[PDB]
Amino acid sequence: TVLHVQEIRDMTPAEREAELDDLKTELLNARAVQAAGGAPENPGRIKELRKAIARIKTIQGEEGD
Amino acid sequence: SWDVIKHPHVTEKAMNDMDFQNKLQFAVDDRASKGEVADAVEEQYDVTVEQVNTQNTMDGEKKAVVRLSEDDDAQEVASRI
Amino acid sequence: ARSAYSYIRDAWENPGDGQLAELQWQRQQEWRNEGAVERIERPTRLDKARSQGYKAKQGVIVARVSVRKGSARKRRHKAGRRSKRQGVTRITRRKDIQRVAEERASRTFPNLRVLNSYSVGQDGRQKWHEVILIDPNHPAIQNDDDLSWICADDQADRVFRGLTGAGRRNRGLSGKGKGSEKTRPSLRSNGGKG
Amino acid sequence: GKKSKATKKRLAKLDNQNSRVPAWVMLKTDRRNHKRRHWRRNDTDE
Amino acid sequence: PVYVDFDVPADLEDDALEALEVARDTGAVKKGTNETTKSIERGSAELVFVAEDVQPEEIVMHIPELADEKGVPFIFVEQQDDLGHAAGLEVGSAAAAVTDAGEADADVEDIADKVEELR
RNA sequence: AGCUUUACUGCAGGCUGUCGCUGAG
RNA sequence: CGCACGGAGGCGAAGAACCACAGAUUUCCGAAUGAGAAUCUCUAACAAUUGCUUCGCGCAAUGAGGAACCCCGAGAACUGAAACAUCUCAGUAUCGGGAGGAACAGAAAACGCAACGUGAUGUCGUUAGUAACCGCGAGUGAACGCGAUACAGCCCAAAC
Ligand SMILES: [Cl-]
Ligand SMILES: [Cl-]
Ligand SMILES: [K+]
Ligand SMILES: [Mg+2]
Ligand SMILES: [Mg+2]
Ligand SMILES: [Mg+2]
Ligand SMILES: [Mg+2]
Ligand SMILES: [Mg+2]
Ligand SMILES: [Mg+2]
Ligand SMILES: [Mg+2]
Ligand SMILES: [Mg+2]
Ligand SMILES: [Mg+2]
Ligand code: NA
Ligand code: NA
Ligand code: NA
Ligand code: NA
Ligand code: NA
Ligand code: NA
Ligand code: NA
Ligand code: NA
Ligand code: NA
Ligand code: NA
Ligand code: NA
Ligand code: NA
Ligand SMILES: [Sr+2]
Ligand SMILES: [Sr+2]
Ligand SMILES: [Sr+2]
Ligand SMILES: [Sr+2]
Ligand SMILES: [Sr+2]
Repeated sequence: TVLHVQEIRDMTPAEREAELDDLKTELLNARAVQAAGGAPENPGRIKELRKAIARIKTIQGEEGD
Repeated sequence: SWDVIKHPHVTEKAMNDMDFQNKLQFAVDDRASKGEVADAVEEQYDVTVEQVNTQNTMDGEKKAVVRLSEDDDAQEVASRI
Repeated sequence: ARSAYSYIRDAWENPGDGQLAELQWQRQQEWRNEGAVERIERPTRLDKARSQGYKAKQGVIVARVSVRKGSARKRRHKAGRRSKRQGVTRITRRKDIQRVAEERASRTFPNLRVLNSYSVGQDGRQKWHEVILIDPNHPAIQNDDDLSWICADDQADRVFRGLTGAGRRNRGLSGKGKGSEKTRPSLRSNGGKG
Repeated sequence: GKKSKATKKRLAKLDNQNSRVPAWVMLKTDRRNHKRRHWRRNDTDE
Repeated sequence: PVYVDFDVPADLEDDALEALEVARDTGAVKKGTNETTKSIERGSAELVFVAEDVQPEEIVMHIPELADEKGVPFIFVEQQDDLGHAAGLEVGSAAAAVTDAGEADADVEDIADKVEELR
C-alpha cells in the first residue's frame, strides 16, 4: 500500500538495501510488540511489511541488485 | 536467507532474568549457534553480550538466554520495544 | 582384388587351424586372467566389426565379455510342483549367451548403447564376445550419417529390449514367412508362445 | 528414552496439533478436532 | 610374433626405413595394410614392410605367406609408429609397401638380398 | 494335510563311461 | 482479504480481487550424488559407473518417477480332465530388467489361391473352430489368401 513498486524501482541499489533493513526492523519490532501481547497493533502493517520486503527483494533480483 | 533473531521471549520467567540478572530472552532460529545469537544481538540492539545459553524448546523453536555486560541494562534495552 | 579384411575373415572361419589357432591358445591365457568386461582399444576381428558398423572414430567403443558356458544355473523347486516342472539339470535359458554378454557390457557402460557384437571363441568353460558400443552423446557420432540414428531417444537401452541384432534373431524374427506366426511383431503381443 | 532434535520437533508439532478449533472458526462457519490425541489412550509414531 | 619367423638387426631396419623415406619423396609407396595387400596381389610391390607390434595380429598375419607366393620381398620393423613416420604419416602403420622405389632401387635391392640371406 | 515304504511316477545328489577344454613323442 | 457467514484491522481509481501466459522466490529429507544420520549432523565434493578429454570432474551421460498401455527376461498352483502323471488352468498370477507418447514390427535368402500370379510392416473383419496338436481323452488351435485401415522407402560392409 504505502510503498509502491515504482518507488522501489526509482530507488538506487543502495537505497533498496537501506529500505530493506528499515522494513525488517519495523517487522521485528512489530513481532516483538506482538510477543509481549501488546495490542497497540494494526494487523494490516505486519502483513504489509512482509509483502514490502518481498517486493524489494523481487526488484533487487530483477534489477541485478 | 533465514534471520537469527525471531522475537523477544516475554514471560514472567523472562522478566525475572531481565530485572535480576541483566539477561534478555529470545526465540531464535534453531540453526543458530550461541556465537551467531551473540553477534546478531549485539548488532541489532548495540550492546555487549557476555554469555548465551540455548535450549531447543517443545514448541519447535530455539530459546536463547542472553546475558548483557554490566555496561548495558536489559530492562532499558527491552523497554524500547 | 581381395581386401585385406577378407583375410581376417577367412582365418576366423576355422579358429582351430593355422596361425589363428596358435594365437587363441596364447591369448586366452591372458583373457582368463582379465575381468568380466574388458574395454579393448582395437577389435580382435576387424572385418567383422567394420561389417557390423564399427568405425575408427570418437565415441565408438569395444569391450570383450566372458560368460560361462552351459545351461541354466537353476535352483530346485522349494514348494509343490508337478513332475513336468521339477527339472533343474536340463533347463536352459531362452536368451543365448551372446545376448547375456551384450547386456553385461551395456551395464558396465551405462551411458553407451550396444550397436552389435560377435564371438571371439571359447575354451572349455566360458565364451568370449566383443561388443561394440556407441556414445550417443558425442558430437563425433551425432554428426555421423551412418551412426547418428542410434542417438534417438527410442534407442535408449536398446539391448535390454531385444532391439539388438542378436536380440532380434534370438526372438525368432529372422523369418518373414512360415514359422514367425508367434514371433512378429513381438513375443509378448503373441502371448509369449514363440 | 533419548529424543533427537528431529524427534523433538515432531513431538512438538503433535502437541501443537492437539489444540482445539478456535472459538471464532465456530461463528465464522456457523457451526470438532478430528485429531485430538491423548497421551495415554493414543499412540504417536516412532 | 606368430607371423615373424626371423629377427631383423637394428642396423638393417635402419637402412630399410631410410630407404622408405627416400621412396615417398622419389618414387611411390603404399601406406596401410589394405593398400599394401592389394600391391602384393596386383604385383606392383617391390618391398613390403610389416610392423611387429600389431595387435591384434590378424591384421597382418597374411602378409608373409602372401608375399612368398608372389615373389615380393618383405621386412619386419620393430615399431608400428616408426613405419608410419617413414611412410610420411602423422599416425602409425601396420604395413607399408614401396610401390616402385626411386633413387633407392639400389639400396632396396640390397635390403631384399640382405633378407633372403637372413632367411 | 503331516508321515512311511521293496506303492506309482519323477526330481536333486553320489558313482561311472564318453565328448569338449586337450598338447608333444 | 481461500475452504469459512467471527472480531479487529487492512488493501483497492497509483485500477485491487479474479483469470491467462511468462518470470522471481522455492527450507530439510528424498534417485539423493562430499561423509554419516529414523527428515539431522560433520569437514569442499557430478558419490558410483562410464564417454570425450586441454588427462583437470574440464565437457557430458546414467540413476529415480509415472494410471495403465509397450518391449526383453524368470515363471507357479488351486482348477479342468468328474481320480491323476502328459495334457489343462497358462506362458496366466507373481517376480527381474527397460523404452516411449505410444511401443514393437518393417522393405523378402517372403508367399506357393503353382501362377503369364501377389509384392515391406502393424492392426481390424474374415478365412475358421478350418489345417494342425492331443492318456487321439478332456481339451488346444494357426497361416496363405481376401475385404479394409494407413501407406514409403532407404543406409552401410566390400570391390574401385
Ligand atoms: Cl544398450
Ligand atoms: Cl497371392
Ligand atoms: K496340475
Ligand atoms: Mg544445552
Ligand atoms: Mg503390437
Ligand atoms: Mg499445551
Ligand atoms: Mg493326502
Ligand atoms: Mg548425502
Ligand atoms: Mg481333476
Ligand atoms: Mg479320462
Ligand atoms: Mg495352449
Ligand atoms: Mg502360409
Ligand atoms: Na515463536
Ligand atoms: Na548402457
Ligand atoms: Na514356440
Ligand atoms: Na502413549
Ligand atoms: Na496333517
Ligand atoms: Na514453486
Ligand atoms: Na551427473
Ligand atoms: Na575428470
Ligand atoms: Na473332478
Ligand atoms: Na483328488
Ligand atoms: Na496330451
Ligand atoms: Na481370390
Ligand atoms: Sr508451549
Ligand atoms: Sr536407462
Ligand atoms: Sr496403555
Ligand atoms: Sr596409432
Ligand atoms: Sr504400400
